[PDB]
Formats: sequence, C-alpha cells, structure tokens
Amino acid sequence: IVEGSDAEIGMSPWQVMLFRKSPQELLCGASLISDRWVLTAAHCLLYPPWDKNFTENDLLVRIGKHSRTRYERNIEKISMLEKIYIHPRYNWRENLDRDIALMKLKKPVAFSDYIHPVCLPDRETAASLLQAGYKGRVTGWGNLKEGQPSVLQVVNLPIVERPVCKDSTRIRITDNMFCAGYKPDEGKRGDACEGDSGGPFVMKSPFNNRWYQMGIVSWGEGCDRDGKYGFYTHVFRLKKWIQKVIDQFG
Amino acid sequence: ADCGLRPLFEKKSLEDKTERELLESYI
Amino acid sequence: GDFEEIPEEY
Ligand SMILES: N=C(N)c1ccc(CNC(=O)[C@@H]2CCCN2C(=O)[C@H](N)C(c2ccccc2)c2ccccc2)cc1
Ligand code: NA
Ligand code: NA
Repeated sequence: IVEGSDAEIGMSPWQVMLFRKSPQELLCGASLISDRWVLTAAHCLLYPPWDKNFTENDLLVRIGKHSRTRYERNIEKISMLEKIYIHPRYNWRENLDRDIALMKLKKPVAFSDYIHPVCLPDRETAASLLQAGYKGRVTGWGNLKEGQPSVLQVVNLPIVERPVCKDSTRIRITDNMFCAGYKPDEGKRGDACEGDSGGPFVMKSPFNNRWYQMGIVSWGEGCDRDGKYGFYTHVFRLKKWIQKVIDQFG
Repeated sequence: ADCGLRPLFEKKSLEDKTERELLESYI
Repeated sequence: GDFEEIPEEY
C-alpha cells in the first residue's frame, strides 16, 4: 500500500497473509470469508508468464496478523491448505479477467478479537454501494512505493467511473473488474501495490453496519501513478462461482 | 451470520479512525 | 529474508 497509514489493531480481522514455506516470504494478501474458506486473487496462485504455479503444499495461511515479519505469538493463527480452487475462466493470458481463487483450510480457524470473517455482498448491497465516488478500503503488507511496512497498511479510495477506468489504460477492462483511486485533480492519493495482491477492498454498509468485500486487489500500472487507477476483481459478479464451490465442496 | 462485525469495533460500538470517511461518501 | 521463524510444527 502506498500513501496509506498503519492499520489499527483488529481493524481488518479478515485480513489473511499468504505465506510461502520456502523461502519464507510474503506471497500475497487474502481474506477470511468463513472459518474454513479464504478468498484471494487467482494470479497469486497461477501466473504462467512468470512461471507461477503454486500447490497447496507450497504455502501457509496466516490469520490475525498485524506485524508483517514478526511471528505474532498467541495472536496469529497459521493454517495449512486442504485445496485450491481457481476460477475456470480466469484469463491469465490477457487481462486477468475473473482474477479470483478460493482456498479451503485443512481445519477451521478459531475466531477471536483479531480473526473474524468479512461478508460477501448480496445483489442489493452491491448495487447500492458500487457507485463512482463511494469509497472502499484496501489493506495489505505490499510495497509502500512502486520499501516494505512494519505493520498492516490501510488506505481508503473512491470507486472510479467505468469510462474513466477504461480511458486510463490500454488493457481491455471487463464487467468483472472495477477501478478505484483519486484523480490527479483531487489532491489526495494512495493505491495498492505489489504484495497487496489478493487482499480485500471492503465497504461498510450504511444499512446494517457490516463490512462487505466488494473487490480483490488485482492489477495496476505501476503504483499510485497520477492518472492511473488500481483495478479490483468484482466479487459480486463472480459470486455464483463462489457459492457453487463452497456448496459443492463444503 | 456474524460476518463483517469486528470484535474490537462494531461489537463494542467503537469506530476506527477513518471509517467515517467511507460513510460520508455514501451520499 | 527478514521474516521471523514460524514454529516448526507449521
Ligand atoms: N497499483 C495497483 N493497484 C496494483 C498493481 C499491481 C498489483 C499486482 N498485480 C500484478 O502485478 C498483475 C499480475 C500480472 C502483471 N500484473 C500487472 O498488474 C501488470 N503491471 C499489468 C497487467 C494487467 C493485466 C494483465 C497483465 C498485466 C499491466 C502490465 C503492462 C501494461 C499495463 C498493465 C496489484 C495492485
Ligand atoms: Na483504454
Ligand atoms: Na493514480
């Protein structure tokens, strides 16, 4: 996250760190959606142009974290992967369309003050909240500039109009993406960056005061560049796939 | 059922430092 | 490189 701030303790208790076993490194962000399912970006797990193809056994999920590098004894929980599910129409070849993947954990994680699942949007919360100018929140341990943070970073960013998103890039944008961030004329800045991938873009519903995950950090051109925007997987659009996976494999 | 309600915030009726920025944009 | 060691169990 660039131009963000340190998270408060327990501010994002659905934040998940994807952690590679060897070498022990941050892989990606992710989010807790129930006691056994974690949501992330598909490119975090499968991106052949970069020779990326991780299997269950290659990673761990660390939940309840704050500090990036520290082992947060008595607070974080570390979970092993039972199975990865990538969207069958994820388009790694061109534009990262349908950039979404699910991970089932071997065992349920225990909720606590620091570990708690986020909601997934219903069609109505989505229509209400996904509006140009409405702000969401992005969190992660990624780069601070286009070094690395000591603790989880947060930034609030406004959703951008679809014509503005398209005109800012040469990438073919799809209905399964949205972009967010300030315009150069708006005097505020901030963006996700490498390492923030897979983490959640959340909004707090004003109707029921619950946090919903509207997006997944997916891609961008550099980080926090003037006239560029961050792009996010549109969670509500891929919900059918999400439910089908959880309904089919518990 | 209890999704999206944070133990250290909504469950205690405490607000984090910038959530109101979000609320104020839901115009 | 600068990640504290996680318990061997994991
Ligand atoms: N600034 C941000 N908000 C942000 C930036 C990067 C990420 C991490 N995601 C990525 O790195 C994804 C994985 C494949 C390459 N990729 C990227 O974001 C690329 N920088 C980006 C792209 C987008 C879609 C498909 C391939 C490549 C691109 C490349 C060249 C010209 C225009 C656009 C996450 C967030
Ligand atoms: Na364009
Ligand atoms: Na920008």
